[PDB]
Amino acid sequence: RSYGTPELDEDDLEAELDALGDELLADEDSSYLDEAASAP
Amino acid sequence: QDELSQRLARLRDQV
Amino acid sequence: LAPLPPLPAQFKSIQHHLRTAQEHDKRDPVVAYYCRLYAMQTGMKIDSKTPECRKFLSKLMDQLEALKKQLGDNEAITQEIVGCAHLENYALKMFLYADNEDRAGRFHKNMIKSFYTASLLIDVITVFGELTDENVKHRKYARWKATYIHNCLKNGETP
Repeated sequence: RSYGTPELDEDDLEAELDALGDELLADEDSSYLDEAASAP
Repeated sequence: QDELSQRLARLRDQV
Repeated sequence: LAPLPPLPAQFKSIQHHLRTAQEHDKRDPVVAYYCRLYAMQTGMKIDSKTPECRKFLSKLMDQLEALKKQLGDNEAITQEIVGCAHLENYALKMFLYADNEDRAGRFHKNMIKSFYTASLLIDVITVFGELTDENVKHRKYARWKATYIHNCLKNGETP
């Protein structure tokens, strides 16, 4: 598998990542962690 | 030295 | 663990890694410890002098010491080389879960969060030293996919 990433606006990416972290902070549901660990 | 820097250094000291 | 003071504005860049620590306080205390260690080391480099910042770091240090005491007989805590290995395998597992969902065309919050948190865990791994080649690539890719897929969903685009 290859994981090339296109050119991205790096400052905007940082802002969008933080906003996504904020959606995570405001979400009590952490079950994705357990789903990821149990995946085949 | 700084107690915080020292505590962190001591915390990470590999023994 | 004694709660931390309000996060100083200076430390915005460790906010999310501290949430990853809390997410793991029961699930994986080794991960929780190292997320806090990354946050502490990073914060000390940012600002260890402004009173609000120093207060915050002092309390984070208290949490680290309490955790290290609680988990003292754990090889992943007494040897950072072993802790790094634990974080590496754990983060990879999470990354590959998200990757596999993406490549199956299954787009949802759980896989977005998995890409996002995998990237945060790779940030945390920098506390141990230079990232591996795969870590550099996977982190770049996870940051891209977390945001790209989130954006596609909210705006009706097909990834």
